[PDB]
Amino acid sequence: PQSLNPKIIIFEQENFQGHSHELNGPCPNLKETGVEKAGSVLVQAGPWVGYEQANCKGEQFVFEKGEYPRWDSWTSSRRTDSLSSLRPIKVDSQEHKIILYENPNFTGKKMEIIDDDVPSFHAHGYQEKVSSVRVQSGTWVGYQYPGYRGLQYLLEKGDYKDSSDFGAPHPQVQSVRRIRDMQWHQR
Amino acid sequence: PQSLNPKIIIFEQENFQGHSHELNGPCPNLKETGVEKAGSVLVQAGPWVGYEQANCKGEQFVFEKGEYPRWDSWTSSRRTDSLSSLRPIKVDSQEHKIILYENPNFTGKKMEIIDDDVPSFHAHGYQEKVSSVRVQSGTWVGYQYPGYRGLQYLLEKGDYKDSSDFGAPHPQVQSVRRIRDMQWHQ
Amino acid sequence: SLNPKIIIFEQENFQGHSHELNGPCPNLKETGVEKAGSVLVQAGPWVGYEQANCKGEQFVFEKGEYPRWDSWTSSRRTDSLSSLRPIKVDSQEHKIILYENPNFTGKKMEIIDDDVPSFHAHGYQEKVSSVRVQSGTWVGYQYPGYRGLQYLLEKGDYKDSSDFGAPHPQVQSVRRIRDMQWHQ
Amino acid sequence: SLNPKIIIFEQENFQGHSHELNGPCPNLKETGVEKAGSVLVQAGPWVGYEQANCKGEQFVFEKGEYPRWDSWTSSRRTDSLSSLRPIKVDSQEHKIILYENPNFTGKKMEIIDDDVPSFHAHGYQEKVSSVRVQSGTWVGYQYPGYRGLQYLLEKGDYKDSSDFGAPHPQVQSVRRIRDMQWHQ
Repeated sequence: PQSLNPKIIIFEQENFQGHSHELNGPCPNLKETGVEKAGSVLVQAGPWVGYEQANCKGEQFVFEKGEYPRWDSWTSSRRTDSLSSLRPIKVDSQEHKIILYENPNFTGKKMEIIDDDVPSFHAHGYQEKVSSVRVQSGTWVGYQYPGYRGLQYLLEKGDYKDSSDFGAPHPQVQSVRRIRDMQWHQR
Repeated sequence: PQSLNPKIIIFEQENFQGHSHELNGPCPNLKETGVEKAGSVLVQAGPWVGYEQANCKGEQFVFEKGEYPRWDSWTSSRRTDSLSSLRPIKVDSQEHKIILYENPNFTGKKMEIIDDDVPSFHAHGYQEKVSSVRVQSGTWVGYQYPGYRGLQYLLEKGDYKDSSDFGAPHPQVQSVRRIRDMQWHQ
Repeated sequence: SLNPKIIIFEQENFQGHSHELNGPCPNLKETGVEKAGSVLVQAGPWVGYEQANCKGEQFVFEKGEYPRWDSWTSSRRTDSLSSLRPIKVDSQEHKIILYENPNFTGKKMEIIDDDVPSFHAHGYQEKVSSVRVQSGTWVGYQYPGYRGLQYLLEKGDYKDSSDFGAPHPQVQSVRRIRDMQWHQ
Repeated sequence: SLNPKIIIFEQENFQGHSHELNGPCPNLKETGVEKAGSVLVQAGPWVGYEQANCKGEQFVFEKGEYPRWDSWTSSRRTDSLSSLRPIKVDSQEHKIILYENPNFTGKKMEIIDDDVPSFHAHGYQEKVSSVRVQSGTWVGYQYPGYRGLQYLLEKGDYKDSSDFGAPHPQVQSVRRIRDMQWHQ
């Protein structure tokens, strides 16, 4: 699997100086938990939203992975230099993803494809066989040879534990394209 | 017009001659149709996937809107010219959509945004105040000024029937950008 | 109007005496607006600088309203706006235009950047008798989903479907060749 | 300069005496392979033709394995492959390259067409000392989320952070300017 946690470090002074407080979840008053004023901020896993006042109140500031070495780096209109609450953001991402694997059962070298078509696997990382596919979203056709030639393999949302599962007489797939358009409305 | 059902016609002979059969839903046997051997195919609403053997098993051919005048046109790797079952493909495609409204409670002029950041609402014609916002999907950041300058309003899925709802002192939003990435999991 | 247009005001919220520029201004003292209070951009984008002759802190203005000096300085190192100019944006496409009748007559399809697996799905069910590739490298195919005969279509003009190697004038799909692993 | 290379083999599945090609060959008779059974492309793409001197049915080969005659021709009334040439592809894409050290040296970052709100999120936590803008109009920013000092980056070279107006060599986000409203 993967369970990476949100990870923001708020320092006491500007330029990553003084006492560091690592936070991994929502914090409705940062004064109460130790750090009373936050001088810099380092996001290692976000994004995060800061707010002006405790209890997710007032001016919002959005933190993404990177260094925020002063107060003014996160806040234009400076009602305050302060930062009272924080919470991780939890994004909605409807990006069409397919992930193709070297070995059966979702093992070995992989290639993730997001939204785009791929007329040549060799022109990416991948010169290996393709033995399993996870379609996390979208509708794809895989093909044996590059530029969408040879046998067609329709890949729709689901797991494909072995190459036979998606119709392959052997585990060879060198190009993929996404099916984007339907000419009729569904339920 | 605009179709409410897939539309594929299969012909007995090549170049769209002979007895046609119009399918508008799955067919696990194409012998039933009286078009036992399809010689051509015309997709009017698709896409469709045909199969080599009945009940959707064997070699696959994805047919998209257009003319397929001969058996060869759809099976490059000509192990067979058989075509024994056809079914519509149920195409999964999600978007990320936000809609921002001139006047409170989801009324007045409205600007839809899909997937893309928008650094100038003025450049999308929209010069009006933004009083209410409906976020369908995706995670957005509205700004007061163009080029993602000024006060930030995080706009997540659901409804904001006034501008005070998304933390605005006045109903002014002039740029919006999607947040695409996360580095953490539930 | 084919005109870059930025109006600076002397005061905030678009009050006081306006000076409307329609081209570069390397010193804003030779306007009637010593320091700019607010800015409005009707055609852009523009870039301002903190000191004269496009020197110092840079601020990029896009079409819209900037009702205060701090609405455009992320850094308040300065409020000063001492030079402006329009930004001529470099924006390139790949364009191919296919045509129903020979010699670039009849109903036409303009493709830009994107592959097009079904010509019928775009509203074009006509024959393709001539092609004019303006930029990019494309492959047209007889049938949808890049099926059938291939015709490499490169920059330049194809007055008859025989000039791109078609036996009859049928194309129902195009893709762009995007990547090259060699260089000269 | 990387160099175009395709290998044609005398039999299927990359068996038999192989031949490397590195430029236009108008007749594979002067190939000790008088017919090819398979084809591997390492640097492409290549367009091949049914007859000598680049005539008849066209076939576009991209990087990868083509283990039989039928892997590259859809409608066969010929299995022959009698001429090859590289394709010079025209990719008018918007590209910017940001380097760790001055004069275009150290760990680098290429951005094509798309904006980048967080450099850290692309695994670039290094300083940015020099910048090469091949095509497009870009604004670089000190902080993530198009915040801090703005640096307008247009077509050309920046051998040092000082050149694009940076007091210190920190860039943590880029966006591309796409739209203009003047001289169309």
